[PDB]
Amino acid sequence: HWGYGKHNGPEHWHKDFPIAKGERQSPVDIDTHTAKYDPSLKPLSVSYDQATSLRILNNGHSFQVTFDDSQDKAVLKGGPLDGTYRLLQFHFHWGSLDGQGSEHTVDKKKYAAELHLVHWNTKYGDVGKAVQQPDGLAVLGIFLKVGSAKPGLQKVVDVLDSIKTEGKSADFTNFDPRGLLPESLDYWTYPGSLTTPPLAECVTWIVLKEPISVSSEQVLKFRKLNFNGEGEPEELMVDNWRPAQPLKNRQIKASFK
Ligand SMILES: [N]S(=O)(=O)[C][C][C]C123[B@@]45[B@@]67[C@@]89[B@]1%10B81%11B698B746B814B562B%10%1143
Ligand SMILES: [Zn+2]
Repeated sequence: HWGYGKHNGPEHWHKDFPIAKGERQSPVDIDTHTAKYDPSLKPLSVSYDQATSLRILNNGHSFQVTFDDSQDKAVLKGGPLDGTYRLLQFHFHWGSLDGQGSEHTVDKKKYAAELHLVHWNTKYGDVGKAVQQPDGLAVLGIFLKVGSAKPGLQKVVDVLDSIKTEGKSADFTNFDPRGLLPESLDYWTYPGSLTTPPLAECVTWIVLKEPISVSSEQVLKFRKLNFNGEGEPEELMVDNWRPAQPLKNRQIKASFK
């Protein structure tokens, strides 16, 4: 079973998932001087006013908040996308210390954490079909730096003690993901992959330029989670990030000058 440790981490994943060495893997370093401004890119449309959160879950690799994706209630459109993408879940990647934790990097800078909002293309009907398509998913990535608290994150932080170990879940209704977004929707975009197994090459990545700030207390609570199940030796859930992968033949485009 894959993980983030010495014997089962990112350098091992290609054995079970050979696409790990593919042509469009994620994350990548975003070299800001090389990314090209594309004036043909549209503003991103984020429509989360009718979002219906369901549950919060420790899945042994991260924690996730899951949404009702059975109707067009929380959707991503525009930007680099053709068509409509339904929000399924969000989750985070973070470090053992504030100088690492993000998956994407910016001019080799690592942020303390990275938020991923995962959406799937309604033209494929369900997420399982969407991951088999090159335009199946759109993941909105948001960097976290440590400073001032993010008020809209606190409701998440306060329930993490109830999902400490792998397999635990709780009710998590009425959570508004608009409270996790920065002011600007300026972004970089490129064609890539899931950053966890199965590493499928099905993602249009949209990475926001502006980070959100979270407090040291908020990120400390992330770091109290466990990779292990209850009853097994305690292993802190920290450093659950894949490093930057080769860009190969891809262009990163910027929505802004
Ligand atoms: N880190 S990341 O690339 O956002 C990880 C994706 C986590 C998931 B969970 B299940 C598999 B991969 B696809 B489905 B659903 B859909 B979502 B995406
Ligand atoms: Zn992720």
